[PDB]
Amino acid sequence: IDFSKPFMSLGISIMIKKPQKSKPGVFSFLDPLAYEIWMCIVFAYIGVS
Amino acid sequence: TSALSLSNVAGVFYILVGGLGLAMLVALIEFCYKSRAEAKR
Ligand SMILES: *C(=O)CCCCCCCCCCCCCCC
Repeated sequence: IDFSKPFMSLGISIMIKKPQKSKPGVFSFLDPLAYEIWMCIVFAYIGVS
Repeated sequence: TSALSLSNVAGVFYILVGGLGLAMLVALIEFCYKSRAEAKR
């Protein structure tokens, strides 16, 4: 087929959603410290005892 | 601001083990001393 010169420009692009977040967890009180700092506060407590 | 990592505190846990190790030494040295000196009587 034939085409005119372009009337609008574009390029392929990516659309993503915006996870609203705002959804805390039940045990979200453990986030400050990483998981390994709790697996080792529990191994130090058995040790020191 | 992510969760605090083990490396960040990996040092406290050493002083703990080291202290626990020193503790057992201090105890068994007294024991050793108190042991022989008793048999020697
Ligand atoms: C009498 O004098 C005998 C004393 C024996 C002492 C043995 C060593 C004490 C405990 C050391 C524990 C080290 C734990 C960490 C290893 C990596």
